[PDB]
Amino acid sequence: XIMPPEAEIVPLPKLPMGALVPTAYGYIISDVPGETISAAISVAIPKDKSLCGLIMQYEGKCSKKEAEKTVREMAKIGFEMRGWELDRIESIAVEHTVEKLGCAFAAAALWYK
Amino acid sequence: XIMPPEAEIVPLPKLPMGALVPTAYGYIISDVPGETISAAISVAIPKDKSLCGLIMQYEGKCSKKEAEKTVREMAKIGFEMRGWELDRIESIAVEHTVEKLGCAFAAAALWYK
Amino acid sequence: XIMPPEAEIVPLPKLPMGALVPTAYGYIISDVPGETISAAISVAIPKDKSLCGLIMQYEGKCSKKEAEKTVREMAKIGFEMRGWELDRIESIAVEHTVEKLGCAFAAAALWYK
Amino acid sequence: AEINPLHAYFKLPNTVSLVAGSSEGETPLNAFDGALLNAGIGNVNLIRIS
Amino acid sequence: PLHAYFKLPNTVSLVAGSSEGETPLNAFDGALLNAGIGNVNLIRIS
Amino acid sequence: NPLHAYFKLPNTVSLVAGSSEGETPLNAFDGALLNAGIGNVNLIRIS
Ligand SMILES: N=C(N)NCCCCN
Ligand SMILES: N=C(N)NCCCCN
Ligand SMILES: N=C(N)NCCCCN
Repeated sequence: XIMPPEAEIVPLPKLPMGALVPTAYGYIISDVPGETISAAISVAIPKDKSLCGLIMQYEGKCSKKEAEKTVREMAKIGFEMRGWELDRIESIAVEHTVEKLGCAFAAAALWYK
Repeated sequence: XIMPPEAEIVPLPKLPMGALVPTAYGYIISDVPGETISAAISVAIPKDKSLCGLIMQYEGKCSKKEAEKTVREMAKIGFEMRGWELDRIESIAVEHTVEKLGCAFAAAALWYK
Repeated sequence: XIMPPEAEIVPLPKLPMGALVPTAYGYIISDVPGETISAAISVAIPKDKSLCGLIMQYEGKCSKKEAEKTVREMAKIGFEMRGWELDRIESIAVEHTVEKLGCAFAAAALWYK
Repeated sequence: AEINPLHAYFKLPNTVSLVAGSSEGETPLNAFDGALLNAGIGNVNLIRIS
Repeated sequence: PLHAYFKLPNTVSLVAGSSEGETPLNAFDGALLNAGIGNVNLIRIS
Repeated sequence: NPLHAYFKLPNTVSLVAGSSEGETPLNAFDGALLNAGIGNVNLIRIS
């Protein structure tokens, strides 16, 4: 996940080493050579600025494009379930083709301005 | 889980959205139509108020009744393992009959008065 | 995991009951009679004190010595990946031979002086 | 009136509330989210304690 | 201090333990008790 | 100028992502975090 009301989405700041960072994340690990794994994260922002944003995570054996589409849909469903008006959805995803043993990771890290 | 000493069991208060809530929970998700799933939480309260309470969680493919009976037993066992005198055990459980994909969730949310 | 820079490895302090303690841990549970299970934790300490330490965790169906060897190696690898000079690695391990159902647990609890 | 329990380690929670809920969902995570909402704790960040 | 200052954890303690249990959770609980951290709330770090 | 800001609720969110190979699952995970730019902090998973 939940983005606090009035919180701003910003590029990752210079975090002090060892910080206890509240993080919503999705990840997947695979040891299957040639296998393509992906992870995605989405943040649904409400029109009503008094409300919170919803953070959804996804991971699976699919393409980057498929992962982001899925996680974005998940965020939308979250707002539909609450019945809140959506402003927009922000997201990113990553895919990895396993060589020997690989990991795909996506997250929303909460911190302080 | 652990209920801090002297903590009070109260109805869930209004929580600020996005709040970071320390929570002990049990949950189960099933995608088998017609299957019954449950989750339960118990809190064993000590007679010695300087001691802490023990929070147990349970989840499985059984009734709400069995789920609660089991989690209460787990709390009882926890106190026996510590050798502490039990005052009582507070618990709650929930059961869900899956239609297509469902989730049963039970929790003990720690907060501030 | 991550041991903050300037943090110090000390014996477990007297923690207030119910305290919310950030902890890196590994654990394994088994119901296979006679099976030996173990868990270990390692902390790679940097020579450059402005850097952080890396905490690794491991658990498996093996002896205590095997678990500790593995987790110490994981920490070494973690420093090689970062290209950091290694001062030393502190580690701990535990093993358990299952009677009916048992658990092996190893952790690095982070706290404050 | 806000508090980050992970930073204010010297301020322990002094209340406990038992909640439970269930829900269907189009994905496991959405079902989970629905269950939390049904439990009345769906708009907060749960820091799982073990 | 009259003014609380934010700080990162500055101590790390290694502990370990094992235990039998009637259920997985009770065994895990017994293991923490054996390790000396059975009565605090562990916030698992990733 | 707010004081004791770190004791209050986080007020920023940052999306990151990365991937990596590893000799073990945990090392691969670590490499992924490092690749995402968040490898030297303690992640407290929120759900
Ligand atoms: N003793 C603990 N902190 N944890 C194990 C028992 C509680 C499981 N909810
Ligand atoms: N409502 C919550 N706090 N959690 C469930 C939905 C968030 C999934 N990252
Ligand atoms: N870099 C991190 N924060 N985590 C990855 C490794 C975690 C080992 N317990």
